[PDB]
This record gives sequence, C-alpha cells and structure tokens, in this order.
Amino acid sequence: GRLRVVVLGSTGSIGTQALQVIADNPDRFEVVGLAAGGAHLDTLLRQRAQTGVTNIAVADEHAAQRVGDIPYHGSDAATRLVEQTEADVVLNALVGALGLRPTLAALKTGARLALANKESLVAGGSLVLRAARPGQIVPVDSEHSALAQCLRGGTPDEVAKLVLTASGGPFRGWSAADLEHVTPEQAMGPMNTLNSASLVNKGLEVIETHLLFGIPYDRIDVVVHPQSIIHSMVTFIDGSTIAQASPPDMKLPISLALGWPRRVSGAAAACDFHTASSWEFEPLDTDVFPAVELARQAGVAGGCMTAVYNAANEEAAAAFLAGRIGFPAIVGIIADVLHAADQWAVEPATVDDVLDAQRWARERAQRAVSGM
Amino acid sequence: GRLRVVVLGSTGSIGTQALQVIADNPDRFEVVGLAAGGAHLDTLLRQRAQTGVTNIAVADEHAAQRVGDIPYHGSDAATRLVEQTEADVVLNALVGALGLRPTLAALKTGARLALANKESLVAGGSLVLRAARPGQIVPVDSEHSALAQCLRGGTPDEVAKLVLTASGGPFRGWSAADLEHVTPEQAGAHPTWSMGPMNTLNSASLVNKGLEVIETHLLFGIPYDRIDVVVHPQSIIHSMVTFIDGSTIAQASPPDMKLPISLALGWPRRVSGAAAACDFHTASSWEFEPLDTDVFPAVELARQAGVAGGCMTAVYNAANEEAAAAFLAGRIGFPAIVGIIADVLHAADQWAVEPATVDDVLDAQRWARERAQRAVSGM
Ligand SMILES: [Mn+2]
Ligand SMILES: [Mn+2]
Repeated sequence: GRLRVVVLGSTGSIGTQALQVIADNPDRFEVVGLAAGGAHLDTLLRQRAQTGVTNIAVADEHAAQRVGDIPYHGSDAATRLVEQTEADVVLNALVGALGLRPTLAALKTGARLALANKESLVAGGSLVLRAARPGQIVPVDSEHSALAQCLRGGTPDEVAKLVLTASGGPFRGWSAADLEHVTPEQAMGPMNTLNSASLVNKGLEVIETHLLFGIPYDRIDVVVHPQSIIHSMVTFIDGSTIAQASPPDMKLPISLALGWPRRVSGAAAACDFHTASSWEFEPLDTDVFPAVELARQAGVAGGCMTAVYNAANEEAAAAFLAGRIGFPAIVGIIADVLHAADQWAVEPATVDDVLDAQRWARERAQRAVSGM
Repeated sequence: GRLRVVVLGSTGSIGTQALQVIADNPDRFEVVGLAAGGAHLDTLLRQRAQTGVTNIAVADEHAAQRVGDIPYHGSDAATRLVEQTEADVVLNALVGALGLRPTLAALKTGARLALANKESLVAGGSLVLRAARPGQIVPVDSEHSALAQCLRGGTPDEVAKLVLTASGGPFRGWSAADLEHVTPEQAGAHPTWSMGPMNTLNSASLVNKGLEVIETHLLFGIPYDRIDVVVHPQSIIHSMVTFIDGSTIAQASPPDMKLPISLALGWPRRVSGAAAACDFHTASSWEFEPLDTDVFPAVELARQAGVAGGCMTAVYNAANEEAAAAFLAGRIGFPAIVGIIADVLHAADQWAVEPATVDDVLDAQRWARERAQRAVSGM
C-alpha cells in the first residue's frame, strides 16, 4: 500500500530531491504524476524514463510540442493533471503565485498537500484554508516542518509563542547605506536566493506560519540564526522551548511531508555531536530589514492583502534582477503598494478575487518602478 | 483537576521548590503528606504549620523525640506514610538509600511517581523497573525531563539516539596533567546551605553524567550504545532526541529546576508560568563540544556497569561515593576517583546477578564500599 505521489515542479531542486526520497523508499512511495515548466526538458525526459511515469504536465506549449506524447500542456496543465490523477499526496513545488490553482485543485481532491510553494498559501489565504480539512496541508518549508514537529511537545492550549529562525541572508549586519550598493550577483533559484537576502522570504514565512497553525501574528517571533541548524522552535506556557535541529538538507522536511505522520528512515544526516559546533542567535534588525514587519501588517489586514504583499514583491524583485531598481527599492515598493491597497482587505470568495488583487498589485508595483 | 501530592524529602532543594510550585498553583495541586529525614526537623514543623498538613513522617526516631504528634516516625516512616496515604502523585526527593523502599511502596499504590531520588534507579535497577508500569515513573531531573519532552517528537520505533547534555563541570577542557592538581575546593567542596559536596563533585568528575546515562537507559529503554553525551557549557539545551530520519528535537530553557519539577508533578500537563522562557532579544550562543573520554572516562565506565546489569550499577555508585569521600578527605587525588571505580567494577562480576530484594542491592553496595576502601588504603 504505497502512497501515490504527484510531483509538481519536478525538475527543480525540491522536485528532484523528492524523487530521490521516493526512489530510496519504494515500499512507502510511488510517483504517479509529474509537472514541469518546460525549461529543463533533459531532466524531465530522464524522470519519465526512470519513474516510468508518462502522466506529465508541461506548462510551455512549445516545450510540450518539442517533447511529445505530453497529455497535459499549456498554462492550466498542472491544475488539470491534479484534477484528473488519483493520488494520496500532491507535492506542490511550483514557483511563485502561479502555484495557486494547482494548490486549490489538490486540496479539492482530498489528497495531502505537501506544500513547498508557500506563495499559493500566502496569496490564497482564507480561500485556500476553506478548501482544506484540518492537517491536509503539510509544510515542506524547513521552518514550518520544524514548527509542526515541535508542536508535538504540548497541546494547542499550551502554546505561548512560535519562534521562526532566519538565516539573516548574505547581508546580515549590513547598514541601510551598505544595502544601496547591493548587486543582483551578490543577491536554489534566483527568487529563493533573493527573497532570502531581502528578508521577504521570512515575511512570507511569517504569513505561512499564521495560516498553517492559526497562531496570532503577535505570537510569531523571528530570530536570526546564521548557522541554520535550528530550523524553528515552539515556546510553551511553562517556559519550556522545543526546537528542531538538523544539518541543512531539504530531504528531511520533504520526506516528513510526503509520509506524515511517519518519519522516513535515513532521509537525512543527523547533527553530529562528536564534533564542536556553535548555534548563535541574534535579534533581527527591523529598521534595516522591515520586510517581516510589512508582512505582519499585510497579514493582520488579511483578506487579499497577503496576495498583494507577495505580488508586489514578485514585480519589484524582477525589476531588481533586471538591473532596473536598487536593492532597498524592493521593500520600498512593497510598502508603497500596501499603503495604497485599501480595498484588498476583503476576504476572497473565489480564485478570481485573489487574481484581481494580484493584477492590481502588479500594476501598482510597476507604477512604483516607473516613478524611480 | 486537583492532584493530591505526597512530598518525600520535603526539606531538601527539590522538595522545597516543589512546595513553591504547589503553593503557586493551588487549583492544580494539593499537598497531602510530607516526609523528611529529621536533620531539618524545624523546617518540617514550619511546613506543617504553613500547609496545615499534619500527615507527616520523620525517619530519625531520635529526632522525632522532639515532637509529640508525628503520626509516622522511625526507620520506615516514609514508606508507611506512602502506604497509608491516598494520593495521585508521590514526589520522591529523598536522598540516597532511604529513597528505595518508598519508591517501591509508591509504585505499589498505583500513584504516579515523580522521581528525583537517583538511588532508586541506579541501585534499585530491575527491582524498581519490574515494579513500575509504563508511564508510572516521571523523571524530575532536567536532562531526563528534557528527554521525556523530546520523545513526543515521534513514536518509540522512530528513536535513533538519546543525547544528554553535560555542563562539562569546572574542569571542562582540562588535560589529564591539569586534573592531577585538582583540590576539593576547586572541585566545588564549599559547604553550601542546601546541598552536600557530592553534587558538585560528581558534576566535576562526570560521574553525575554517568549516573544520568544509567537512569536514561532504565527510564527510556534505549541501549547504551545509542545514549550519547555532549558537552554544552551554557546548560540551556537540557537534552535532545535524534530520530531515524535525521531530525533532532531539543528542549531548551534558562536553568531553573522549577520547570522539570512542575512538569513531573503535573505530567502530562504543563504548568503555566513555571519558569522563564528563552529570550532572544539579546544575542547569545549555544555551544557544543565532544567529551574527551580518555580524560573523562566516568561515562564510559557507567555504560560498562549498565551493560553488565544486575547490581553492577549499584556497585558503580557505591564505589564512587567511597572514592569521592577519600578525595574530599585528601586521601587520594582527583584522577583516582574514577580509577578506583574502575578497579572495583572490574572485580565485581559476582554482582551481575539481578537483585531479588532490597537487601541484595544493599549487599552489593556494602561489598563495593569495602572494595573501594581497600583500593584507597592499599590493603
Ligand atoms: Mn524556509
Ligand atoms: Mn542533571
């Protein structure tokens, strides 16, 4: 009785690592579907050959044509694959807010959603939550996987605080003036790396924490931990903190999300306490790095505001990577877009509501770029 | 609901802190019995006056002579109190040998045993385990309390390693040559108001950690080859569990025994506001380093004793007590403490037999003490 797994974004870092965990664990997992964008066809063809899975979605029509025998092709390909494939688990490792429809489709099938695409939850907000049963979304994000594990340390009424760790990025300790000169070269993928550096990733993760676990924003702490060995912690009402620790390796949270609640033997190397190490903690410099506070503000506003936060980032980040704006302008644009986003506090009733909010935010972010 | 608590060893560090937790949480706990040895009779009488608990026991019959209205007095006073008192939880914070019989009596009543007394497991071993039912014993000490919490991170089948943290003591990082020079004062022989010199000394020699490793094996049923020790000077991480997938779950808090005491009393329910939580507003670091087992072999020796089983861990502990006594008195050097334990253990194979009675345990200790005395004197 193997779990049938659909892997969305199969050719990316998380996707390939997931396929490796599945290949190492044939008694527990079986691949039944693959989805890819179409930029890494070499990898996709190998994946088809090795897994024997022809049930494949390709987003780019030209790429799907170039390949051949692809049953699902076009922008809605991944969504239709999910809708029409019998599965126990959908791993959503697509990139960006475009993971939204496949996330909704997955939840509506009743399968466990192993979520790597944090953007679909951040953007979807209550719309995504209303489609899910309790515990149906299982995080692949390292911090949230850690939180889920640490929450086993007590009952829900015993939780005082959730403590999200953050690497601090390559610019930890830098001044506001220092960040002016940051180049795209200095800052997994281009977006994952950049969002880490700008602290917008951590803002997205704070929102993700609130939505997954239902804890109020004022009880979600962020601490900088440069070693990235402690992946997050939960503080309980008696003063006890339970923390999860492991050498960085996404195969650990991937494996746990795929097989929840059961741990997968040998998924990753454990901390080695026969060698010296230091786990350091320091407060986030919120003045220099206000992305987390902006996320909290968007989160408290709720409705479609978190979709706005993410959409504004996607556009500003693209502008930065293209050499059009400076590094500090990323969070500057997000703030400008949010201040103008009055009407988006309304709760999304349909996917179209979220899409409307994102459309508006993308336009407004472009407006903000044009004024620079 | 309100748990009825018997506090054995009410005048010690653990007992008094427990009473503070109980005083601060009257909706959760009520004291229904108090027992003490007698050396601190005045404290016990004040506790009777303060709590209104008249159900009290004094072990020292000679000390009991000073009061006309103690219901339980004499050698087995604490045991008799436990046997005759309706309670939900028995906190056993008695010191040494006087803790073993009360542990067995507590287990027989069907009450939860919040266990601080080390003798009960280290010496009692299979006697205590055979009398206990799953989950009946809840550990009071910080490392074991941490382990119990971290074990919530998976099923028993998912456990790979139990990892105990150790402070490293005052001689953390010292060479073998350095340790030759250690004086009792350096090893922490100061006449502290609450504790004797054995606690600090056992920390310094790593014998305390050895004892904790033995207790870990007995409490949690993990083999010795899967119980690790790491030195962590800050004592913020109190212990950890590594699971089969590579995940480690750790318990962290500023040092404060009220946390593990509160949890042992209220298990499985946490006690709101028991202790302060880790505060990350100021930069800090948690450091880990391996123990040099060549310089500090006490833990390895404990594993040897534990694997041998039977009364061998009783022998380990009793040899330590005698050797540690010789060191504090200036009869041997610091490095000779573990040397003597080793020498006694290697001659002790007759004690690998499982104890049938308390007297079997006491006989093993007697033999070990005498053997250690011979080693010290050279006779
Ligand atoms: Mn993350
Ligand atoms: Mn301890």
